Amino acid sequence: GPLGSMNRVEAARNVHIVGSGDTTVVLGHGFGTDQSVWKHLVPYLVDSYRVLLYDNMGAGSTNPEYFHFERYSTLQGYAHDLLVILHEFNIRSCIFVGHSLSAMTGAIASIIRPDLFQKIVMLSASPRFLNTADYLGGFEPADVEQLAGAIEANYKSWVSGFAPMVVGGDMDSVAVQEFSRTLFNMRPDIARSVFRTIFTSDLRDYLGRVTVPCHIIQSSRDMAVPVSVAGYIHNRVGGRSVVEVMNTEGHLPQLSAPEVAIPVLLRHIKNDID
Ligand code: NA
Ligand code: NA
Ligand code: NA
Repeated sequence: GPLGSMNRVEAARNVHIVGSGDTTVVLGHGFGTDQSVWKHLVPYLVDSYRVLLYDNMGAGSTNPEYFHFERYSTLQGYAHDLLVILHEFNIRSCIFVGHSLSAMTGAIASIIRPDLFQKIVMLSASPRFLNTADYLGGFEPADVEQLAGAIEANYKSWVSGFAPMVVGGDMDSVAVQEFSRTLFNMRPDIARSVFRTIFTSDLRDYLGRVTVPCHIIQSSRDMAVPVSVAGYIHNRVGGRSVVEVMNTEGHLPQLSAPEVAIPVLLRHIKNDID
């Protein structure tokens, strides 16, 4: 076009910067939401930190200028793309806050460029949802197939079932409406392919290679993440770590229980493991 080079990758990530400081906080979001999931955290960071937010896992893919690039077929490709973001935006070190599988994309990226990560703060993280005989991820095959439900048959129907289950609490809540809203900003074919990536991804083998400090935070009552997952990550990471299980419900507690989750997140961002 006449305004310049069509930068479609740039458009998919939608990198936004707010605040200022010597340290950059990078905020990654989980499947079904976008950078707006951090609306209650960001106002309490901007005084002290530069904050970089970006979108991923097919977020905002109904925007007709969004293209689902081939890199986005795997979580490793998301990790690669995160490293490119860090390079392009001149991040020499950062505090990486990753919600859900973005905690793992951050972890994978940190194995490659540990120099770029001061620490990882994981929120509602899992290295794998599907159970094995020896690993409790929280899902049997029947659960995965139920949760998938009408995702490609009837997206609109699936979303009304999916959103309240993941978020927890009541259907009419601002959080469920927000999650539903962001789910509708996803092209249904892209939501389907990312859903399948999410539920077939097994990142447990990466954990031992992680060396940067990891703060491991989750809700006690998360339908997607048993309480034992936090301890699993804690026992297997290769560097310093700490766990904080919050007396909250839901997979998106930063959106649905900010009164409890925000103060916990801020403590883990601002204070280092000794
Ligand atoms: Na580091
Ligand atoms: Na350890
Ligand atoms: Na340790």
